[PDB]
Amino acid sequence: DVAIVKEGWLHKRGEYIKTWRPRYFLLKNDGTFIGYKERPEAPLNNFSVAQCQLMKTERPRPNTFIIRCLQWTTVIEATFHVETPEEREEWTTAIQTVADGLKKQEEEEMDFR
Repeated sequence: DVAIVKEGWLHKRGEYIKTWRPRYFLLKNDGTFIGYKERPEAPLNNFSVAQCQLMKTERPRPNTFIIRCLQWTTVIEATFHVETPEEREEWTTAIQTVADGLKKQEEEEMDFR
């Protein structure tokens, strides 16, 4: 029963270039977070938000949020900008709710085996 939770345009900072480009992202309730060059082609970005930490910053762009994940030895970061703080709150709340549901599932599978 995997379904889209939230979708929309985000300004994503490149991990390589560090410039900002618009990407159309869809978040699903299983943690899938997929980003396209055009509103729906293979996606340009594809990663799970399970076990992510969300951070907010105002520099260099206001209304920035960062999704940070620790996987083996690597830190994955994804940096996004939206035009208003309200939109940032909408995205970070949606991502956090999905991540929290996945964490509950993880606890039910891993605790007291």
